[PDB]
Amino acid sequence: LDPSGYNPAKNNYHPVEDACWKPGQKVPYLAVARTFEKIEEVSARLRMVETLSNLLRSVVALSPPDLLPVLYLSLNHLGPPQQGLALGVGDGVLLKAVAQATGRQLESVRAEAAEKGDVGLVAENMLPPPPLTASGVFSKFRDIARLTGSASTAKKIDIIKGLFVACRHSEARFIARSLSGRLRLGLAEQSVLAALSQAVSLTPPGQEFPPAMVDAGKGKTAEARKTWLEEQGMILKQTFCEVPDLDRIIPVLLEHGLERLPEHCKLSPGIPLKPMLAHPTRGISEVLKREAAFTCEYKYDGQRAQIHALEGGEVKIFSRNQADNTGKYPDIISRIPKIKLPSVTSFILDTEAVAWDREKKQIQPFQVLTTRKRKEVDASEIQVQVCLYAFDLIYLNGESLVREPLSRRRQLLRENFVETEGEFVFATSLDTKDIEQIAEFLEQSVKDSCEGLMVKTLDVDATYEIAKRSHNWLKLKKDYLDGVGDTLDLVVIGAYLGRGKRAGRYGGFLLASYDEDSEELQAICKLGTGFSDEELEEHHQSLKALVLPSPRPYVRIDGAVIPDHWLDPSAVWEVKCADLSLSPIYPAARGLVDSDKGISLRFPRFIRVREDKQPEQATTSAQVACLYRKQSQIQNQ
DNA sequence: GTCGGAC
DNA sequence: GCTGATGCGTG
DNA sequence: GTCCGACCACGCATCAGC
Ligand SMILES: *OP(=O)(O)OC[C@H]1O[C@@H](n2cnc3c(N)ncnc32)[C@H](O)[C@@H]1O
Repeated sequence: LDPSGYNPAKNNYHPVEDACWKPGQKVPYLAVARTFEKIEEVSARLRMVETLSNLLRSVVALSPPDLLPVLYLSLNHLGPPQQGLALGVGDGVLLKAVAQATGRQLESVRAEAAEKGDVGLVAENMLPPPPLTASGVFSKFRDIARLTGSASTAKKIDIIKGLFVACRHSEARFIARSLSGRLRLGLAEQSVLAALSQAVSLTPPGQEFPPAMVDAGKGKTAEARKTWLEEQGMILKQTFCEVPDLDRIIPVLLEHGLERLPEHCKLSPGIPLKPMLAHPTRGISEVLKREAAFTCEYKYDGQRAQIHALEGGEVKIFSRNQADNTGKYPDIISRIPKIKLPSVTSFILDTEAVAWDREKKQIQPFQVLTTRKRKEVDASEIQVQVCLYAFDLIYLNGESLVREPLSRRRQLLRENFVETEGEFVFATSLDTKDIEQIAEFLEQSVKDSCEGLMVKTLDVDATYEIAKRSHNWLKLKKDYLDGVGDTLDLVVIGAYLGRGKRAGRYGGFLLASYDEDSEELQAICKLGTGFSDEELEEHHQSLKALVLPSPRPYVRIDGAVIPDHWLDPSAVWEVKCADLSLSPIYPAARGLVDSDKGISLRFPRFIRVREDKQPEQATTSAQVACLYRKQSQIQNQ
């Protein structure tokens, strides 16, 4: 009846009576908005999952076709990841559309959104148009993403304005948040799947209206219901790990049920799969705290690239995020015959694409690999060569190897694939358990221009079932242990207002090193992680009395982002980083290493405040240039 | 990519 | 046609 | 331990404004 008072977090929720729309009718967007309100209100993930599951139960019973758009709206996704749809709507475009919808000036909404750290609250504060539809709003989002070419931005603003003028109550909050990419719900992919599993299990799809069953957890005890939903949730999470595509799972799910889902949606070449991720470990003692045999392989500094070889012969390349990278690696497609034995007909490979110097026969840093083109690269115009480092086999000649331990996968990988030094090399492995040999292999990886070591079990918990544990592998880098990472002491010269969880305080900071020759502070990087919430409020207060309207004459930031609050240089912070990079924007140590480029920090994080040190006692630009030239990858050239 | 927080 | 701004996908 | 959302550098690809 009334969608304004819709409450999907009601005790003894009924998918039919407690709904706010009629069967066969389109799902209103206000129902989705009010649910986002209830989800954002609470903090327990188990409460969030059941609240959204109450939505999908009503959707799967009243409006089955609206399940797919509701799922994507809750994920703030536009579709399958290999399709590559992107909104192309920045903050400025959204704020410009907001100022045009609400009738304010751009400078009024730009300062208000930066002060609150959220565009949704700004967007909400004529004749009433028809109410917004969940599938209609999702279609408008996709219409925005598909607008390309000249004068397309003005066409995106028109659609965004068209949504905002039809919003009621809380709809403008979540449309603006979705368009900006910060839904800020506290509930993401993993909770959406678990809530989808709970919805199909409780209210099964495919029932002729009115559905004969609404709450299948009625004739169960509290213990058996939790075990039943957990078992039903793992079937969906595992199938989605091999097919992360809702456009494929939902239709099969709606016509064949959850129990029969793995029989139709199965891992196959051409369809990207979720890759195995790694868990950061402190030292080798934390590694040895895992009682089983493992292998230590180099951590190559490149990009994840899973190779898909089809039966007919077509080859597709997918990224860590299941994005299509086929047109980006034309040199890899041509090298497919030179890496497989003639008996190979189809395979899913797990490799790391690393930039390779053909003259010296040496690995190039990650910056060089990022200089390759993306959009429809011609095979001849490729300038930065790449060497593949395969470390896992997933699919081979029709048979899937997800249920096979890594020891078997490593055997069939080196057996059916042939090495080619400079283009296809297995990651150097070391299958021992001595703390002395392992500590030496880790130092050898850095000497061989690698980030560190990967640790993977060989038999005990060595499957590729990412749904059981998505961080089953361990990564051990030199900057994870204390006293070994490059520790720099830098000066805080500026601060940026925080957004989201950091709204009301500072989310980032601008750091600078001391150029002893120019008697000036040179910005080196920004800092936005490493401090606890208590420290971050302590910084926001201790530096609130240091704000300067103008920058000091001895501060140089060059192409860096102008800080929101200029800060009087006095605070000295200890910062840890994994590497030092040649920056195209930061002026720190410009001219000392490269004639035009400065130096910045890779993966910088806050450690602690240095009250003993003063700005002049901070890390000098000459020392920063010394650390860059003392890096193994730079010495190795 | 690193990281802290609430559960 | 060029250029600064910036979205976005890699890490 | 899981899940989530704060934040980082870098560089290709894109488009409003000129
Ligand atoms: O730090 P992180 O979680 O991104 O690490 C995981 C990624 O590291 C890359 N990588 C490099 N070398 C390897 C080996 N030998 N095994 C597995 N992964 C490896 C991958 O790109 C991975 O996603």
